[PDB]
Amino acid sequence: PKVALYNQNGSTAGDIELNASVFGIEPNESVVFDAILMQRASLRQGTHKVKNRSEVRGGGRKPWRQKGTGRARQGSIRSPQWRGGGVVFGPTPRSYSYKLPKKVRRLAIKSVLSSKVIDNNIIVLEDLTLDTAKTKEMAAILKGLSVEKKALIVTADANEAVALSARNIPGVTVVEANGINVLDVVNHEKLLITKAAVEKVEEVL
Amino acid sequence: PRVKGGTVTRKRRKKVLKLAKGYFGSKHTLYKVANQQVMKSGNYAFRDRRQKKRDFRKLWITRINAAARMNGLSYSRLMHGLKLSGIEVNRKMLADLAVNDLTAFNQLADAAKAQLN
Amino acid sequence: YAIIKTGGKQIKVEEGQTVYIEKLAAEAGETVTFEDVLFVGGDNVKVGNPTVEGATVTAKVEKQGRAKKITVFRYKPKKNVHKKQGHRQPYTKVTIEKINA
Amino acid sequence: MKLHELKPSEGSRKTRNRVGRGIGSGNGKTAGKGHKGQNARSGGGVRPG
Amino acid sequence: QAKAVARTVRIAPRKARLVMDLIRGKQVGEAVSILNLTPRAASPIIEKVLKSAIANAEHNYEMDANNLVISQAFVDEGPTLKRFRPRAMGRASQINKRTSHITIVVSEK
RNA sequence: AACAGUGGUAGGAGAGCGUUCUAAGGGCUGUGAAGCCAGACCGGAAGGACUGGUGGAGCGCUUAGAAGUGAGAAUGCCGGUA
RNA sequence: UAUCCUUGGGAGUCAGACUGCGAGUGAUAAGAUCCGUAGUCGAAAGGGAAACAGCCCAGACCGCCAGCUAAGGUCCCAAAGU
RNA sequence: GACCGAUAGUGAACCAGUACCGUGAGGGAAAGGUGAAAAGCACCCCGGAAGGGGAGUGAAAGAGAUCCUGAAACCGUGUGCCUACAAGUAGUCAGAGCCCGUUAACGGGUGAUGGCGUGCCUUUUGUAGAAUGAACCGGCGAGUUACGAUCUCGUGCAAGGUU
Repeated sequence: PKVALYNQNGSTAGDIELNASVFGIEPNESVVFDAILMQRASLRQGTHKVKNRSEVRGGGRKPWRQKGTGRARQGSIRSPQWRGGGVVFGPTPRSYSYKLPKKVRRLAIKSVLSSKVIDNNIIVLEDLTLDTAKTKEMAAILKGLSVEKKALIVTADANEAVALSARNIPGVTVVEANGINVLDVVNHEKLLITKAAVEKVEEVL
Repeated sequence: PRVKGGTVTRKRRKKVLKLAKGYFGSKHTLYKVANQQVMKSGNYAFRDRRQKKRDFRKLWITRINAAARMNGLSYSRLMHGLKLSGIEVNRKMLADLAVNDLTAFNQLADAAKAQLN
Repeated sequence: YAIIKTGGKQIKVEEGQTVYIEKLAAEAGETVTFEDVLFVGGDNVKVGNPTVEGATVTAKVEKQGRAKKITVFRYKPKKNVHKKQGHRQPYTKVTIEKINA
Repeated sequence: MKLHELKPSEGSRKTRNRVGRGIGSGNGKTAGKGHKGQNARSGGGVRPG
Repeated sequence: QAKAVARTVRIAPRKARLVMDLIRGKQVGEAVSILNLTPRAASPIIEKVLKSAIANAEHNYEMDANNLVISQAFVDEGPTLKRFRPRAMGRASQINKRTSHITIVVSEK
């Protein structure tokens, strides 16, 4: 919880003390896994409906009499083995989400932040001010800060100008200090934070 | 999502049809009866894999019997004489090869006969 | 030519041939010997369970074999009983030198 | 831990039992319901008491 | 080495093959003779396309009329015309009107 | 290492194989992918590679998830052909 | 010798057959029916009895061109003693 | 869109509620794919044409009007081996001969001859059964979801847990 503080142009300052109860907790792998699975299922919307036998525009009459005919006994022309259709136990429109306890989700998010701390991909950027929404400026900022793969930036107050600029990258997205989740944190593999959001999330947790 | 019945049917049926070459007519081209042959072939294979021991033993035995009778000896008395001659760990296959090296078979037979009495 | 009981079944063996027999504990490049020898052939010294001293059969082993697949299939009809099991039997390729009598 | 090395808690995941698929798994032709019973047909349950 | 094909001429392939197999592997100059002097349904068709086959020497790679023989030739099925012949008891039975591909491949010897 | 065991219907339990999508990481592809066709290869099994020919653009692998997920039979249904 | 009890989860089974022995009914008839008891089939392939589910001997995790054997058999078909 | 990719998905991707059937109410189909561009075959020969063979276009003509790919049933043509004194769930295993030579390995094809050996499934006490079902090939085609309950397992907290 003693990560060094960095400036805009890659300059470094005195290190920042971090909350032990939030960032030094030994992570729980199973809890992090279940939290991943939780909103991973929650993102999908699951709209798929396939026409059951009773609603396939036809059927109705008996095609031929039961006995005295060389054909097999058979019901409506729309039937499961019948070619025209009528499927059985198809996908139905339904919800793929549930809920987890507050303690569990807070433990999970603490676990993943602390895991990021212990593998040292947290870089703290205090007072992230940019006077224009141009993209190549923060591109040069990130090249100076030496990040190559994906990343995530959290800044709470400067979001109105940063969000237009940084949304250009497909793999890089801003988030507010409120909206911290597990997929965005794990996937983006390099968490960019400001000290104001550090204290904000610190008091939230 | 929906899973279609893709290449798996072609692969599995082509495997057994490939394995079933040489069969008579429809049994080597139509799956419904080609498969019906191969479990029959598997059972016959296992049964005669265990039956090969006994009919080969019978072949060795009748060859040994001929070898004993043309030295004027019954096969049963031959093996009896061998057993009280000693622990004749020599067995039916290599006694059969002794028939194809018959002079050695003679050299065993007279030893068994002379030991017998 | 002599008779070597080897792996539970005696094989007739001559000087200079090669024989496929069951897989020993020796490695695939070092010569091995079979002690329990009988029916030395030629001048055919032969005793019941013979203690023919100095007649062990030196033999160089060059393979750690694994024989061809026999697909063993079982089924009992009208009963939906199936049992399929692949099988390879291990072996060793042995060449034979210095038959001793 | 990243996503491409996802490990669940062992013993907290169980495979589903797909009845009536082949014979090697068991529950084959009859799909694990015996023979000719009233319970053996669709909707064949009796009232619980 | 010349080849001509029929490509779906309306005739049963079996009825083709019966007069068709008898010219297999003999000299063309008398094969055409035996074939236009046997009365069959297929004989004028195979006569026609066989004369086209030997006729692939004019504006073609050059062979000559003599010393020329059928190498190999066969009759191959084409798509069948489905037809429904009416039948007693209102049964409406079904008949197949077959079509055939006839191949002639002729080489010099 | 030693010992013992290893027929099997209904059934019950445990291990797995394979298919289509979906994320994560990795890469394969006109210097020819998928699919097809043929081989005397590999595993205990479901199966999986390798090399040719066709084919002329898409697809494996790793781990996890979710299934319209596995056909030989139902006088099954449709198409084609005896 | 090691299998017994309690609780909980999940079943299928309620058409059995034959051969012994002990009974019924029957005509001390039935490959009859219905009981008790034992085995086998059921759900057990291999050897014998010509072929054969219940008779006799004996239990198949696989492989071996190993030996010994149970019922039964050893003139030949057809292995072993004219 | 962890929905379908043309037997799916609307009956209807295509002149479909059409063709067709019914007096009428009504029922109700099948049928997508050349190429990037038609650059879609000038010209020659056979022929009445169709259809072919050439020449030409293209990256491809095996790409030429169901025209991407073209499995199987089915049907043909050459052949390596075998077959006219032999009855055979058509195999398997021994096995001589002959032919060939491979994802090189105690190889491949064919097999004169010998031993053993009455298909698959369902239902039955019992089936080779003269009980039932299947002409064949290909495709489709049967234990899912919702809401609760219970039990096990695994997680977070624990006399509290929880929206």
